[PDB]
This record gives sequence, C-alpha cells and structure tokens, in this order.
Amino acid sequence: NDPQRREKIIQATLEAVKLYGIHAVTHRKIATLAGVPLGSMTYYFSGIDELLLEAFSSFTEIMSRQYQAFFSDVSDAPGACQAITDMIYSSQVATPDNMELMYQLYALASRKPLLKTVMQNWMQRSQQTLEQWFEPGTARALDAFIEGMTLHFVTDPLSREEILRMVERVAGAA
Amino acid sequence: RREKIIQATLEAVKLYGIHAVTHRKIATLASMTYYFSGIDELLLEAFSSFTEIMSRQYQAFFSDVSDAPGACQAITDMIYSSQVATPDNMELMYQLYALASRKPLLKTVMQNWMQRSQQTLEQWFEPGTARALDAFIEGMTLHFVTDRKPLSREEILRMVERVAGAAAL
Repeated sequence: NDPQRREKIIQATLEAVKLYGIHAVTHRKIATLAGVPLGSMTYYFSGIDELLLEAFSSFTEIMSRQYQAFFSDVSDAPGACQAITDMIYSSQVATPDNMELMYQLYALASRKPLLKTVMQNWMQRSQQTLEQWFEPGTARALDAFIEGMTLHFVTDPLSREEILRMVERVAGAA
Repeated sequence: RREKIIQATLEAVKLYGIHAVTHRKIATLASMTYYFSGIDELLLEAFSSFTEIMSRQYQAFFSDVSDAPGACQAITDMIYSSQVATPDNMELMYQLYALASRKPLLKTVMQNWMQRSQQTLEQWFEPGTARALDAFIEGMTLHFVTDRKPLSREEILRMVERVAGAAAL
C-alpha cells in the first residue's frame, strides 16, 4: 500500500494548488509533481475530488499544528493572552500562500459540504486549544477576534503592546 | 450596459470558481471582447464595485446610530442577523480576500473599505476599540460560514460589550 507515497501525492496536490489553480489540478499534473506513476493516482484515490478533499483536509491539520505551537509554553490564561498576541503579531509576515488557500476554502465550503465538514473539524481544534484556559464563550470570542485580526493585515498598524491590550480586553483576564 | 456585465462577472465568480471564470460563461450569464477587453480587467472592476456597494451598506447599517450603546446594539444586530441567515455575498468576499493577497489594486480597494468601516465606528469608539470591533465582526461572520454552534443574540451582545469596554454608556 505504501503510506509514504500516499502522503507524497497529497503533498504534491497541495503544492499543485498553491502554485497553479485548483481548476487546473489533474491526475497527470499531480503524478508528475509527486514523481509517481499515473496508476498510483487511481490506486490510492477514487477521483480528483477525493484527492482534493484529502489535500485540503491535510492543509488544515498543518495549520492546527502551526496554531497549537504558539501554546507550547503556556501554563495560564495570562500566558495564553501572550501566545495569542505572539501569533497575531508574528503572522504579519509571511507569506499569504496559506491565507490565500484558506480564503479560497471558506468560499468553496459554502457550496461543497464535504469541504465544510473539514473546515468545521479545523475550527473545533482551535476552540479546543483556547478552552484549556478559557470558558467557551471567551474561547469563541477570542477565536473570532484572532481570525478577524489576521484578515486586518492581509489587506494592511500595529504594536505588540497594542495587540496584547485588545486580546486582554476580549478575554477580560487576568 | 456595464452593470449586467459587472454582476455577471460577480455571478460567474460565485457560480463555480474564480480562475474557472471565462469570458463566455460570463457572457451567457447575463461586446465582451469589445466592451471590457481583458478578462482580468473586469474582475478588478467587478470586485471594486462590489467592495464599494458592500462598504456603503455596512455604513448604512449605522445611519440611525447616535451613540456608543446604540452602536453596540447595532453591531449585535448585524452579527446576529448574519448568523440566522448568511449574507448574499460572503463567498465573493472570501474570494476578494484571496485575490487581495495576489493583486495590489484589490489590496488597495479593500484597504479603503476597512478604513471606511473603521471611520464609522470611530464616530462613537476610540480607534483602538473601533479596530477591535471591526476585527471581531469580521471574524464572527467567518465563523458563521462553517457553521459553529449557534450563538443567541444575548451571547453576542455580551461579547460585543466586552470588546467595546467602557460605554456601556
């Protein structure tokens, strides 16, 4: 079955999306990107749509891990305000490759429900992280504020000390 | 008859993909090579016009607001309204954000929008609070599109008032 080469194909599909367009993603294009035979495409996946769904799925699991990374050294809610600030301060550069792919996924999800399922599982994770030090009502508000705050750079402001003080107000703690 | 073309472009974009869009698939959805020559032209014009009408309506939501508490109620209504439905043009918006990252004129038109929304909220809130309110608003509608567990009007208003802090009258 060869799990590593299945992973490669998903990697190469993702790479074939950020590079050219999802409209352009074909079996041949991905196989030549993955350095793999045409047959492996049909052996592992039932169709381009299962493949795209898996690649987007894996893209969001990457993000989730890039997300909970910021909470490595967080014991407490005050440290969690700091990690949130770090994350919003740090991801002001770069690159809008992920964010570009992600806004593509938000819009596509509103008319492809398998993809919406994947989006939901991705946000469950973010909220679950925050609930380690906040109650859901605060976790939910902080998640939304983090997501909106990130947008407000993808168009283009603003100091760490200032980002921290907005976070601290959305959290009201300590 | 540019508006037919402008809305066809917007309709095509939302009706199956961005890059997908062709000068024909647009043409059937409402001169093309003659009026509006470049297919990317076109998107710029459609998205600009879209961004201007979106920005105007958001402002208009606050037309009868006189004060900060009123403004917290208005924001809560707007956020709750977006959750019980989900607005017409939220896909085009996420598409917009995707293009803004790649093409600088859409970054600039988007930029002009964000300061429009902030200028409204600055009529009652300090720009730090106005900035946080705008981001909270944007991030909340993004969450709706997915769709997380629904929030009551009561929960949103409590959240909005926290983010506004003082005033609260």
